Amino acid sequence: IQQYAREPISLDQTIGDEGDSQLGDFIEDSEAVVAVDAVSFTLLQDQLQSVLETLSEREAGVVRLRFGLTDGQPRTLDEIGQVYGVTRERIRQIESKTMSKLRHPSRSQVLRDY
Amino acid sequence: NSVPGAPNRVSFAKLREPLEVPGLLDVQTDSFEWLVGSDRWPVGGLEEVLAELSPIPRFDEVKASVDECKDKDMTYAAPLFDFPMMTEKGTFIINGTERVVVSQLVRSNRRLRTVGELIQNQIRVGLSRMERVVRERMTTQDVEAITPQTLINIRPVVAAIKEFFGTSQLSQFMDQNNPLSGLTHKRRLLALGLIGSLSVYARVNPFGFIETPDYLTADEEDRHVRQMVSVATAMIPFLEHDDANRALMGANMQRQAVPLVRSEAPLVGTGMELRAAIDAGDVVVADKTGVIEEVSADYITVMADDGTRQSYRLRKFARSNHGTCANQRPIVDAGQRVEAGQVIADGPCTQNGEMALGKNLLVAIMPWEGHNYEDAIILSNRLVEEDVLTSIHIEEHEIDARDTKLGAEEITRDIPNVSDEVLADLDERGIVRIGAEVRDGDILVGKVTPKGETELTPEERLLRAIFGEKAREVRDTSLKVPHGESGKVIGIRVFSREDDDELPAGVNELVRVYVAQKRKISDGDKLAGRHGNKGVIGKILPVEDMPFLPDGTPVDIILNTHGVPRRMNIGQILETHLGWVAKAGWNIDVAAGVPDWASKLPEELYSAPADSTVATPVFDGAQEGELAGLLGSTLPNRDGEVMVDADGKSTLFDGRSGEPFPYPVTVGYMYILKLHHLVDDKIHARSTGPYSMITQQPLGGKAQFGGQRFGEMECWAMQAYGAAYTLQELLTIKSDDTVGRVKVYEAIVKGENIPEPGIPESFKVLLKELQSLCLNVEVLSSDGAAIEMR
DNA sequence: GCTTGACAAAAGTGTTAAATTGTGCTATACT
Repeated sequence: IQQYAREPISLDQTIGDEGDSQLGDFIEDSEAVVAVDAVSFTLLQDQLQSVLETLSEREAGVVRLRFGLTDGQPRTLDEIGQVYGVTRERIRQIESKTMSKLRHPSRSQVLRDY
Repeated sequence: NSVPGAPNRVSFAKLREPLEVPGLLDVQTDSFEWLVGSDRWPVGGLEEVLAELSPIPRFDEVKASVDECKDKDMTYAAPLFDFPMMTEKGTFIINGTERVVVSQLVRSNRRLRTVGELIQNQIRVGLSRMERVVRERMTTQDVEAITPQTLINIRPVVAAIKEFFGTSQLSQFMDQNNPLSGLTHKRRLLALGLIGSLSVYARVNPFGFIETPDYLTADEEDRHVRQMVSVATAMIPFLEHDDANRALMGANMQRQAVPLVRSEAPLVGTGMELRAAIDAGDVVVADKTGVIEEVSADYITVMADDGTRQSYRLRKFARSNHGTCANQRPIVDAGQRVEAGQVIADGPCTQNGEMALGKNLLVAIMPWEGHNYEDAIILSNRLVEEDVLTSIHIEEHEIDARDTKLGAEEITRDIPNVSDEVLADLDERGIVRIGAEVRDGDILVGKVTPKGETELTPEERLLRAIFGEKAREVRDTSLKVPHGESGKVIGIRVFSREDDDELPAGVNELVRVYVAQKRKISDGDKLAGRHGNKGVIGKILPVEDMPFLPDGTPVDIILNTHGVPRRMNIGQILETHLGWVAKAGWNIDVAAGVPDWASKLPEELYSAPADSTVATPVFDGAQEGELAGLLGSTLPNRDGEVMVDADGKSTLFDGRSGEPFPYPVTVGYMYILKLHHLVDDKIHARSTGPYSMITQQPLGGKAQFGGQRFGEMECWAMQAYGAAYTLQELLTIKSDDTVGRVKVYEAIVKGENIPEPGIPESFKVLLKELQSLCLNVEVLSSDGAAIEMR
């Protein structure tokens, strides 16, 4: 109840105390893009794309759809199997072998730093 | 003088004892004794206020101790029916912070209102406002149900008092980086020319009329026919010869010094240092005559002859308001007799009972190859090796765990994404362990807050599955040491809701970290003497390649002569010669001569040993002629030989070439101070950091990373040069371009050319502001004729 | 290389109980 009863303060209020800078311009926008990350993120995409080129064509397609890298939408095993015309169980079996292949040190050491 | 613990400092003053030298802190106390109607303090001020409104009285012992309130962040107060109280230093504790209420001057010759009357007048507003509701309360009802409690909610009374100490121009945070600063913050006078401090021997009268020593009333001046000096001003030796403006400037710089680890006392001072130190309150004074029983760094206890027993806990490495250290030292030993009012332990900036705001250094007044150019100064590397100008600074850090909209904040060692090396300095709870070393960006306290829905990016999760690190459901909110700070962890204060601990609604736990650092005197810091001379430390030369006396005795610092020409500051040169006199000792040649210059002198000052202290009270100190004679008698150094002539000069040997400096140079000992603001605190740099919310312009909050601000005047200069691109770059892609700033960062890393700037977010917001005002602004392109920023 | 069925966890979906929320109302007389 005592949290509910709190009333807000004025951003337009000046808290400069020798300097006349209002409270408003002191709030850090947390959603604003981090400059370094949007670049390292574009470099991670590139690093992943190349890492997938080692996998099989069918193989890369499954991992993409399962996480939705290409269409931004994850897919259930049933959904993935329907596009490839196979059972939903087989789709599960494929992912496992390719996660252990991606766990192979050659493809991973680069990604651990990321 | 006339004090048991007082050391031996010879005085030149040709006149007798000044006066009572009244207790400097009394002004703040006497007003409070009246306002509270203390027995020691005739109708009391507290009793008077009620009499006025009566009709249309006691306080219980203080809740907690001063030490307890500053620790628990509560207010030192005594309930009245909680009424804040005043301590022995004439200060208040309001929410854990030590505060002082300045005395207003409100004329109608002028009259000042002391703190007591100030707090009284604030009471009346609460009584009238509280009584205004009483009338409405006692009128709105049937009657005979009315009781005094139901009729009176004391909210207006308490609110006015709490609202006075805070958000009031008279009540100010106690300025304390040295005992002098805090002493002069008290006794400072204010007007609605506006600001000034009180006279030394000034004694306010019952109402608040300044009385000058018997004391004379302001109006009494018309009837019948050193007092002009303040406390800070009365400590400047040779004050008469320096200009009045330079004096005030020199006083301000005395209350600007910082406490040094060693706190050596001034070699050439005035009589005020002793009385000024003990009155400040930061020194330990024996209450009753007796003898000590046991002495440990923690406490001192004295076994009085009377049979009673008193003890004193010594503040050790306590952080001041501005981060200065408040360490006390014991000066007495076991089996030592002591007297009432005698000094037992040394405060921060005191030695043996007198204010030690700086150190005594060997000075040469030659311009040393432009390194001491125009205000700067050069020091010997000795001052670093020997920790003479080294001072400790303490910073406090705070972080709390409370209930959140989504969940509950939780602080723990477990962090979402970290290596075990950053946690290598954390304990179970996740707070840094005592005695650990912390660099910039290290973790002090490990805290975490709920987070969701996460909706993590696909490229993020694919790595999550590859490496098998489960994406945690909470986000990291952990305390890290700010950018550009480093030191050891002194202590931790943990407040947890689980057990006890009244932490405000919502908060579930609090932990404060105390970090302190030894600060070696560094090039860039500010030094200054008591005469107003101040400059940055331009360079620090190795002790070897330093101008040194024929002894091979290197000089500490080298001061330039250029400030002197018609800028009078003459006194600074006098304490330099008197400094060499006091350090070397002297024996006048009075056997048959009894030179005429010493005729006015007192006896037995004729002879003094090496390293003796000297006191020249301001407006009657050592006179000019006597100083010359003292330089004639200037006993040798270890093997009989003379280092300073009767001109205060000597042939210095350039420690880098080996050849002597062709001319005799003025050398001596001067008392200089390390000033408050240091390079470490003042240096700032930023490449990229936080950005404000409303306006995308950069801002530095936690982990300073603040951005320098490019004003209009700077833009004027940039335009004057004709540099169109540099100007556009500063105002668009370095400040406001939400898309540009990130693009240029990407460009720099790739090494590709810098991109083309966009539209400053400031201007975009400008259009919306005009539109919000019912003004239809149209961009009006040459071809499309109408554009939306998007 | 892949599919089947058994199966359990998980996510929807409908059905109900609890809570929260919004509106009306209070008759000595009182401007």
